[PDB]
Amino acid sequence: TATVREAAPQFSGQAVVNGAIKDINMNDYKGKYIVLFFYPMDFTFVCPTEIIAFSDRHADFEKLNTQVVAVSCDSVYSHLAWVNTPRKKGGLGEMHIPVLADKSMEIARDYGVLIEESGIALRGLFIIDKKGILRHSTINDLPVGRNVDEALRVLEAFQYADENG
Amino acid sequence: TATVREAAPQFSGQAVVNGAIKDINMNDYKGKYIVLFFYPMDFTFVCPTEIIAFSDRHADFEKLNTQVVAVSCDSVYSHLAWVNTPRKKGGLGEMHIPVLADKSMEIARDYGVLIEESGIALRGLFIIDKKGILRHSTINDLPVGRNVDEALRVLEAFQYADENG
Amino acid sequence: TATVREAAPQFSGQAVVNGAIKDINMNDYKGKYIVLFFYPMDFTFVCPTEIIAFSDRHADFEKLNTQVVAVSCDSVYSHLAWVNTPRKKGGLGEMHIPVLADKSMEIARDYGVLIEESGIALRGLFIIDKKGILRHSTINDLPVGRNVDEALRVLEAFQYADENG
Amino acid sequence: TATVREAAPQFSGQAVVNGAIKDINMNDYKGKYIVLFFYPMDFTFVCPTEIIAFSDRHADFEKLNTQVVAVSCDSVYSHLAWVNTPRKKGGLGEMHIPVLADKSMEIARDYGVLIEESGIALRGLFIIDKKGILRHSTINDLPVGRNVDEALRVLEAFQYADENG
Amino acid sequence: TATVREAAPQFSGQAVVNGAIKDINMNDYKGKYIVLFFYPMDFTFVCPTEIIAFSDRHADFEKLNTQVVAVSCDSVYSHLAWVNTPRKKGGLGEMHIPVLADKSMEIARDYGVLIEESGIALRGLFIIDKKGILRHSTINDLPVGRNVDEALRVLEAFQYADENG
Amino acid sequence: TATVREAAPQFSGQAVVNGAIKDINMNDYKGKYIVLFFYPMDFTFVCPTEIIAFSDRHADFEKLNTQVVAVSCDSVYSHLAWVNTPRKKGGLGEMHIPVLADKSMEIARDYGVLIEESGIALRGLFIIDKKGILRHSTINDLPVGRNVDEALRVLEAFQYADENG
Amino acid sequence: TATVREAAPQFSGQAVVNGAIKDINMNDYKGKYIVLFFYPMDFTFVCPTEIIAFSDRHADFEKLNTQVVAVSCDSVYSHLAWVNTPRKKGGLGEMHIPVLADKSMEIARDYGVLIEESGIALRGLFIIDKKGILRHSTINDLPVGRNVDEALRVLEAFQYADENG
Amino acid sequence: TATVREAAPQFSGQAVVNGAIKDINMNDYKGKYIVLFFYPMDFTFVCPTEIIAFSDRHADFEKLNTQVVAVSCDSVYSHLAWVNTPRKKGGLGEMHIPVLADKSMEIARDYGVLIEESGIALRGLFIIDKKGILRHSTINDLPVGRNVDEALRVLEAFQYADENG
Amino acid sequence: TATVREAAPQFSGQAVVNGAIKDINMNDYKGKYIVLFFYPMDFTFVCPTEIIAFSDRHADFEKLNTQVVAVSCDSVYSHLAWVNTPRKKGGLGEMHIPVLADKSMEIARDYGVLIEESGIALRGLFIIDKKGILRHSTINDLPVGRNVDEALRVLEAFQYADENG
Amino acid sequence: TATVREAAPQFSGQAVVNGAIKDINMNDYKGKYIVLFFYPMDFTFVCPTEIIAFSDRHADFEKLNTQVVAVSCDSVYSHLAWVNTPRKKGGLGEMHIPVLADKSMEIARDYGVLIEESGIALRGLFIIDKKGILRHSTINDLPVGRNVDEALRVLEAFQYADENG
Repeated sequence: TATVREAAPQFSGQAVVNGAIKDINMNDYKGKYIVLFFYPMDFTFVCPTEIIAFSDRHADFEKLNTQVVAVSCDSVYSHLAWVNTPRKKGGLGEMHIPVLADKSMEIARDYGVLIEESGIALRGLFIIDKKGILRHSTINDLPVGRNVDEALRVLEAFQYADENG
Repeated sequence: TATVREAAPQFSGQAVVNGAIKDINMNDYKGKYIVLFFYPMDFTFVCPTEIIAFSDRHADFEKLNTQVVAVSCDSVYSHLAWVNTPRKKGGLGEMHIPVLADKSMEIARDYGVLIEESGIALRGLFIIDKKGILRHSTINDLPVGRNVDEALRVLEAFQYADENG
Repeated sequence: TATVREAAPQFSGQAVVNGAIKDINMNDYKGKYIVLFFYPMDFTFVCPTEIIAFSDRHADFEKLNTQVVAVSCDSVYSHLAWVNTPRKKGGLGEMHIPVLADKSMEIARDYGVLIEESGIALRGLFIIDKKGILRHSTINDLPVGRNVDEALRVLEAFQYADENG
Repeated sequence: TATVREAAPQFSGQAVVNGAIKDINMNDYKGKYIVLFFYPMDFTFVCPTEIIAFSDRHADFEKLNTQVVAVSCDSVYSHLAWVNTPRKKGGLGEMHIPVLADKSMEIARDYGVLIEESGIALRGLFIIDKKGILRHSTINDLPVGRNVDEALRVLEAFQYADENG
Repeated sequence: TATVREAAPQFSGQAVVNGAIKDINMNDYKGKYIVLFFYPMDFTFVCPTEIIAFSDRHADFEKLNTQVVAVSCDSVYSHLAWVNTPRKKGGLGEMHIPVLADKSMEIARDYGVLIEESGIALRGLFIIDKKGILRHSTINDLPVGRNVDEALRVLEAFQYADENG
Repeated sequence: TATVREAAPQFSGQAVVNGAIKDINMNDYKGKYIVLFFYPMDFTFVCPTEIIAFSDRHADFEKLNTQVVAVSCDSVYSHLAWVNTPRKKGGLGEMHIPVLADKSMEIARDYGVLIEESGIALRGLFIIDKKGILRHSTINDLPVGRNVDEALRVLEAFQYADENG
Repeated sequence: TATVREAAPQFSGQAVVNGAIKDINMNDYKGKYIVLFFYPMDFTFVCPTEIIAFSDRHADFEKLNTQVVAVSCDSVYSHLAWVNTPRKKGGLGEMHIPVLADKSMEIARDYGVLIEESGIALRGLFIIDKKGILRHSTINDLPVGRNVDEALRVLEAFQYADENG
Repeated sequence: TATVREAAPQFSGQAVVNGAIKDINMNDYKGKYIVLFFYPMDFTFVCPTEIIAFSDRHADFEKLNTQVVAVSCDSVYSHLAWVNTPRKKGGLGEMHIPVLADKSMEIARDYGVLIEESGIALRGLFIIDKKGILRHSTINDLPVGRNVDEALRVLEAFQYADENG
Repeated sequence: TATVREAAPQFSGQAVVNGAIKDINMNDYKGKYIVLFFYPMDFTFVCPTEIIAFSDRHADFEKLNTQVVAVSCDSVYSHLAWVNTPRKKGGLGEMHIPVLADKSMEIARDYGVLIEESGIALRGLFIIDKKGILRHSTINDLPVGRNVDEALRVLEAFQYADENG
Repeated sequence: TATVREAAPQFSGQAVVNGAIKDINMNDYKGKYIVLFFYPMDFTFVCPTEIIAFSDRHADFEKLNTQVVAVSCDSVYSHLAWVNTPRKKGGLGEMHIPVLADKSMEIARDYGVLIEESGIALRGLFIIDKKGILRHSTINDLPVGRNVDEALRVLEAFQYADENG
């Protein structure tokens, strides 16, 4: 699937950036670290705390030369639907990262986070080096959400270590 | 996959009946004809004409001892989301049939309507005999929607022919 | 066999057009939609209602830039025999579409309508795009016959959607 | 397929005896020699000389304790159709042998006379011993028809040799 | 083995023509119909009625542009031995056709008449077209011998049909 | 290897607890969450910051009903050697967790963190549920070390979610 | 095939003893050494020197508790034919050993003397122990015939060595 | 292995000619018949009667343009040892043929005389034509030794038949 | 083959003990260490220094509860021959260990010392524990012979370590 | 693995020479005999007697044109750690040979001394010829250590025999 010290698998699909469908490849973010951020499904009963917590902290990822690509196995019309759902109605509201649609579940399968029996992704966070290789693989089972200071600490750290050692 | 004169493959999953998730098996509708009605994806830019046209005409399927199970490869939270979307906002509104969630795309694969490259279903309509065997297989490519008088004519006809000959 | 969104399989054989054998390939109707119309066998005890209902309505298919190719797994001598059988004797009479003979059952096998145990075709209707790809697949089990207004509605619709969207 | 000195393969299907469909198995003629007589297809432009020449000489096969089962790869409705076609119109007329319908082409395949490319049978004549084993295999290519005095000579001969030696 | 409508397999071996060994290939008789005539073995207790009946009627095969090649699975020394055996001592006497020795049983295996358990040939008669393809396949089990008027009727018939139709 | 939502693979080997070799199985910690903590190799030139940071914070893992099992692919004599190396000499000093020796590299292979070319483990942290299934999989490439507040946050969280939801 | 120090393969077939067909198995000569004596074919142009030289010296094999079974790949009717051919006409005349017919060439194949391309046997002589195992294997290519004093010397010798050592 | 009518397998190894090791290939004796003479092993308790009987009669093989190559599966030091053992001490004494050492048992395996369970050769005598093909294969089981007048008779005979016929 | 820490393969064959053939199995020396001592071949031009150096020092192996089994791939008649060769003639003379004959080269193959191309053994020394497992594997290429004080040192050492540790 | 008379497998890895990591290939010592000296693991409770006994006697290996490469399956940081451990604390102290780190256990696997279940090497000593082929293979099970006078005797001996014979 997606070994850490090997090359990250390619992702490509219709994302939602700034309220519209953009059909984004991984190669659009060449020269950047990638933070590939799988959340399980759209429109959930729980409040989308971690993806709003990444979209609000998107400046901290623009400063570290990286792009957070939030992936789900849902179709891009549902992504565009709950980005356009107001945040007080359980929706996202303002969303400032590519909400990538892995409707064929090829990206979630290649990153080992696909729950094949239920067709959704594990709560996953993958930090791809700007050489294209994976470097970090935080995979949570469906309850526990990811944290943004954890991703920023590891992200940077990879930045400082790729600079010096 | 799903040959006509052979037995229909089983479907089982979390549907949306009357505004909530019901976790419906095919065996819930034993003794009925099944009209398994694949629409491609949720929240589309086109108005959902054919599924509203089946949900409004659900009495014509209750009279012919059959159940229309509208399937999509989307998750049940998106189904519950756009059933609960008001109909003037491009949504469904009142939905009076099981909106079955084939999120693992196992039902759409078994019925040969799965578009594996894009993870959605072909516009499909399958009439399963109440012996469990398939009898009718109307599969459209993604533009052309199904009609309800066509399904009622074929449905009945199968009813009259299973009665007499 | 014959997937919808894929390319339609080629058909080629001795048909009956206007009372004689013509040895017709699919490529004779390039640039047209094809309505490949499987009826099960010749000389049946039931009256041939659906094939007479397509042959009488052949102008409605000439207007929509399509050709209805009625196929059976019977040999072309039986096709020529019951086209030449008068219509009051249970026969066809005037027949204004290619009555294609799939005696080797290669066309009915490639279109998934061959009942291999009995050597006949399912009641099938397939609408091939004039790019050669299939678009529509109406397969009935042997009782219920096809309707012509259904085929005209779907046919057109494919016409309007291939024009605009 | 059907070796001579081995056991003849079983045949079973809907025949036409005395103007109706009878659904005849090989086991109906246990204790008799079988003369399994493949003619290629129904309603041919040539006059059906050999099958009328066997049906008129059916008493010579009733006297030698054998049954001539005329087989074609056509369906039983075409068989019933051209038995009921008057003999001056190129048809059979009176037909006094089982006109067996091998529409699935399983009998013609098991007897090695199936022309798989065209779906018809070779002009074949097979004399099965009343032990069920084959004894004689006259296979003609499609021009040259079988003769009845040849079949009677070989038939008998098998009769005299199975009696004495 | 030797299908009718396909090409006949090649035969080549030491025959006995006019009292001596000639080492005859099939290609020696190019441009002729071949009547390949398997008799089971030499020096049998029964009188060799059918091979004397072909050798005496060899003019009727020279007139129809064909060559009767009598084959057995015996060696050419036994063939030369019982051609040279006088006819009143159970032998052949005058023999006016190639008595081909299939001692390796390669010709009888390729023509499907080899009885592999006993190493002899079935009583077989095969009419090869002068295009080299088989056209006729009369195979008898070991009791019943072939007739010469049957072979002449079928032979001719193939001649008239290859001329006209 | 070690999928998250599946069962964690078993680990068993000679660890170093409190300055001696204990030969510890996974089943010794049944009824606890496991925090399986791969560090790459012993005696490294970098200061062992993360394993001292887990051993000093071992009370925070004893309070959350879990056991941190620090694994390396080094032998237990090297583990006992650099636990017994004083901390000012680049060593561990006080070590309050099982320093498990995966010298056969079977535990690191089963947890997907084995770098097979160099025989060491990726910087990995795996949180096994006390049902024995994996729940969390933090894998770093060799530069970036793990953090203890991250493991405590995720650990707990799994604790609160396994309690309630 | 037939290794020496292993068990001899079984032979069984229609032989010619004293002027008639006897259908002889190997088990008829249990408790005897067997001298299985392949000569190539019947009715040869060369005088049958070695088989007459064994049949005239048959008393020397009856005295050493052995049976010479002369085998050829010819049929038993040819064997009976040239045993009954007078010796001045190139034939055998008096023949005092089983002239075994290996017409299916199963005995010559099992004894490795079958020339598969020409269907005859190598000039072979095999001495089977009365335990059933082979002990001696003299195989000549087709020119050079076997000698009887050689077979008697080896035969005996096997007799004296099986007695003492 | 070593079929008679096929080509003899090559032999090559360290022989003993005239009291020393010579490393002899089969190609050293091109243009000669070869008499490849396997004896089982060296230094046996029985007196080496047959190999002394060939070495003393070596002039009778030099006159017939052949070379007797005595082979054993023993090493060339044992061959040189019991050629140099005096003949009254159970040894060979004067040895006038190549005593070939098949210590790897490749020559005895290729000539089918290797007893694989005990690593020795069967008492074998093989006459290779000077075209390189085998012609004669006398294989004895371990008791009965070969005779020299038998080998000379067969040898010659092959000589006279290769001259004339 | 023969791994050290695994079980030693069984050896069994005709040895030479005290001037005669004894047919010795490995199980004859159960409860002893085995020193399996491969020397390459018999009667070599070099003086047999190492095997005489083991046979003269056999008391030092009787004292350490072990048995030195000198193996070669030569037959037991050559072993008996050069044990009976006087020592001033390049022979062994007094030989006080089992000179085991691995003529089938099954023992040398199982102990990995067989040189398969030349059929001899590598100069090998294997110390089997009296549990039957191998413990020591000294394999030399053909020049350099084994030493007896080396084998005694390692042997003992295994003795002291199997006693204590 | 590593056969004696075949070519030695290549070794390459980070060694410890004179207190630092050198990343040494086998090709660094081309033109020398190699003494590849596997000891099982680092920091053992037993005193490292054999590796100190080789490092102190390194002049005796520099004089015989050979290099002793002490290998273990431990990582090079542990090797550098216990070379730098003082010898009175159970460590090595002065170490005058390449302490090669086979952390991936590829060298110990290729030399057949890897104990795969425990990930350590057997006590092994391998003398590679300066042609690169192996010549000597002393493998001990884990108790019994190697001796230096044994290695020097065999080493030389290989030296004298590669000079003369």
